Amino acid sequence: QDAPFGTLLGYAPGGVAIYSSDYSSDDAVFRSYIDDEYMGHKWQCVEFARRFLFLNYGVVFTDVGMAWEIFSLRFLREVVNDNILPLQAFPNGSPRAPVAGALLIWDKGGEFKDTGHVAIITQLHGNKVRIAEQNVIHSPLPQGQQWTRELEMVVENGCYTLKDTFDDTTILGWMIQTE
Repeated sequence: QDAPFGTLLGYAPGGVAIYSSDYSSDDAVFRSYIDDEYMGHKWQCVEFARRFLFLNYGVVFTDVGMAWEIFSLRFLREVVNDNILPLQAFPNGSPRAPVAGALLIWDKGGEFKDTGHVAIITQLHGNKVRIAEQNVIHSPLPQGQQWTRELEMVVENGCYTLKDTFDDTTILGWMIQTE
């Protein structure tokens, strides 16, 4: 059962909290911050992804309007000294395999209407990946579970293709910190 807005559902690797974002049933009270640093809107997908990178990597990606736009970003900002770090996009089906901590971007469409979606890949397995995200799962996570969903990964002819749990969505690809 889905929990009320803002309920702690569990944690992503590194002790990064995941909260329910069920608004159903402009104010600054819905703005998430971590020590003067803006994380995002409570408690959407972008907010979680930015907070995750901030708490576990000390970096953030710029404040985008829609999650699918993240796939067009090309740098990450190191919060401690504002140094800029290169970020590259890898289309779903790319020979460049996903890695833990990578950003996974969805284009707008289906379940993710006009916003698209963003999640953090937390684990790599031979035929699947575990991901952590906000605004998809609103119910408490099982004890010890530090991921929200697992996606099938098809490794064929040197390529990696991720399949979503939803049937009407479209995955753009994953982002990695590199030149």
